[PDB]
Amino acid sequence: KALVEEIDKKTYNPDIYFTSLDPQARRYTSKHSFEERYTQQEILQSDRRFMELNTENFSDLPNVPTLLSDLTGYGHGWVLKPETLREIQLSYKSTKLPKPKRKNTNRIVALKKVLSSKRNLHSFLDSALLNLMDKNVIYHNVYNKRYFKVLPLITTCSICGGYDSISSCVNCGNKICSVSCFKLHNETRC
Amino acid sequence: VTRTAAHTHIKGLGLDESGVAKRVEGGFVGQIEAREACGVIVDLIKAKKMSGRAILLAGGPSTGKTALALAISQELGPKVPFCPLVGSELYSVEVKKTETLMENFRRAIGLRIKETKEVYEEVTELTPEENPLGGYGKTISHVIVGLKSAKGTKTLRLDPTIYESIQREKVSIGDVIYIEANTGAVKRVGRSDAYATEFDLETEEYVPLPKGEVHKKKEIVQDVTLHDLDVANARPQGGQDVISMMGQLLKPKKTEITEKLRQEVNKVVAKYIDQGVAELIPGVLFIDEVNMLDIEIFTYLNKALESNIAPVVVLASNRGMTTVRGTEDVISPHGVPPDLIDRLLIVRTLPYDKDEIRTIIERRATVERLQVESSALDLLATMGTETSLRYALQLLAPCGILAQTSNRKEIVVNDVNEAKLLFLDAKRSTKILETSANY
Amino acid sequence: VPFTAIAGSEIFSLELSKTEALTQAFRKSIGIKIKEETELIEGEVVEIQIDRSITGGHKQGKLTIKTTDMETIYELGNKMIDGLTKEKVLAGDV
Ligand SMILES: Nc1ncnc2c1ncn2[C@@H]1O[C@H](COP(=O)(O)OP(=O)(O)O)[C@@H](O)[C@H]1O
Ligand SMILES: [Zn+2]
Ligand SMILES: [Zn+2]
Repeated sequence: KALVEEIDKKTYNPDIYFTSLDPQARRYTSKHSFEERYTQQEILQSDRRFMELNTENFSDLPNVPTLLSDLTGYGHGWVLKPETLREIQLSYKSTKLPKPKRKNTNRIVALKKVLSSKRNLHSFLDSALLNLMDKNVIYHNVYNKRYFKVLPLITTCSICGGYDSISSCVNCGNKICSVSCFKLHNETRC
Repeated sequence: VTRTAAHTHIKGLGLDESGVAKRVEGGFVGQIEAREACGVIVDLIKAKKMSGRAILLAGGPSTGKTALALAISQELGPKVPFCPLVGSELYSVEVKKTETLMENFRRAIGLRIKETKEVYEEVTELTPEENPLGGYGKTISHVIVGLKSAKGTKTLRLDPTIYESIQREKVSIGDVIYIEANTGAVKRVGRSDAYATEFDLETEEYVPLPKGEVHKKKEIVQDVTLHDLDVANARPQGGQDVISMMGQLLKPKKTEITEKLRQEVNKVVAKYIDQGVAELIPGVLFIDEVNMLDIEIFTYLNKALESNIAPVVVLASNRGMTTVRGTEDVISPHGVPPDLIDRLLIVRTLPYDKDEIRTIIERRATVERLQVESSALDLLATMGTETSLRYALQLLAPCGILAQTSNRKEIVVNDVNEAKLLFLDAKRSTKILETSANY
Repeated sequence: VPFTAIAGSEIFSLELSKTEALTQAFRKSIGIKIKEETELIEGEVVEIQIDRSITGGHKQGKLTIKTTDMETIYELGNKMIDGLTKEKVLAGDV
């Protein structure tokens, strides 16, 4: 540097340097697992968005409450329609052998009560056909314990797919590269 | 984007096993005797069987001594050492010229050494922790340090010196190193890409993640002469206090190499070659414009040729019955005293001929990627035969310039005569300077 | 195309020999241009915030570089804080 230059012991902290042209007239602030990185509201929002991603169209678009209740513990009213079920007795008219080969037992009745049971996984949770721990060893038997990242993150461009000349927005904090994308970022993303 | 300067038109002597030459090959035309002798000499050289051979050739300017030297240098390949330097470079300032001649002999002789080395490399995890067993405060001698790399992770602890090397590199947990275990120190690849992007900016390079398994092992083969070892040993390489920085900031000067250092380097190189580390090759020495040397060098070489390690040297004097520079009455052919010529033999490098010179000019046109007409080629060759080939050689390029400015790609008699008018030669200046009132 | 227009009288010197002087002249007569793909970050940096070295994020240093074309903020990687003020300057500097 400029040796023995002008300095009056004004700050000169190597990790503190705050200046501006005074449009706000303020100063600096003072006074590998995702489960230990961020809180739960945003991960819940991401899970809700992913469960919407499960929904394919108008058939499952309003099915989000059922999926949420499953996870947290004429379009969707079950596959029972007479235009589907009661008609199928003639849809196999090519050839079939539909015959009664069965005695009369409670299994035979369960063939029909469970047939159009109007029963879901939610009802399974609300029913005693399976015990309490079965749903736990169905749910918890899948999720991991602590391994959440062992290779780094990518942070791709939100709208385009650029890799260089990247930059974030002032207050939205969303990844982007092209300043052209900023024109719609400050309108629909920020 | 090319530059050819009186050469790059030569690529070899063009011989065979039976000593048969080729009339037009390798940029050489003619000189059957010279090519045969050069082939025999280079065949003797390739065997590494001898040391201190010498030869003098009698060749006038433009006869082809430098061309032969370059061809012979290329015969042995790039790896065989060579150092043909001007005869006026001996008279140095900071070191006595006989010491310089010894230094050049030391440089000329070659060698090939090798070494196998291992190295480890980001950092997976880190667990630091021996006993004083007495009145000492503590004893830290082992720390488990992670080693990510790419193809597998193998963390390992070593001597604590590697740990202080880790602090010396100032590497974080997500920082890649390159630690050659031969010394236990650190060579820094840089930061890592995995624990990177902690900020939008970083002057320090992110550095690509190391590729391959961490326990890297390799072998290196390097051909290094002995004078580099001497100069490396002469000056310090490390240090931390004022002496090291002041010495490195100080400018070293050329000095005199002591013979005890010669004995030491011979001993260590013998020890290393006996282990199979290094293989031996001699050198080749050439000096042009030798007749300007003084009698003291011309008589010291009498005993210097008896050095048992001195490689093959080639001696080149162009003059005739001349006295050695600084001799009152020691007049000899080519300016080399008889007591020195009693240690080597004589070759005769002679000038060229008519078809030979015209083919030389045509080939120079080819290497200069210019088209030459028969009439202009014959005029250039003829006036070279009367006076000098170099005149035509130095007129070729400006004649091509004239042709380009005429928007043509050939030399016509007009271009060569225009260059002749605009550019004279020595002969036309032998009869024009006398009638000059102003000097 | 820089040149070397120097008379041959001053070839003699008390610091460079004749061979060294001639070699220096010859090597100076032939030049090389070098193209380096350097980068930039231009724009009005209206503020330079330097946050503490938090353990989770080693530098939360805000600095709002923005040109006439766009408005943007950036972040310092615990290395460039003194780069701005090697000589004592303020924010808003291109
Ligand atoms: N026999 C030859 N065949 C082809 N080119 C030659 C031959 N002899 C000399 N030359 C060319 O002449 C040019 C000048 O030669 P020069 O080095 O002056 O010879 P000398 O060393 O005998 O003075 C060289 O660039 C070389 O390419
Ligand atoms: Zn984009
Ligand atoms: Zn935004």
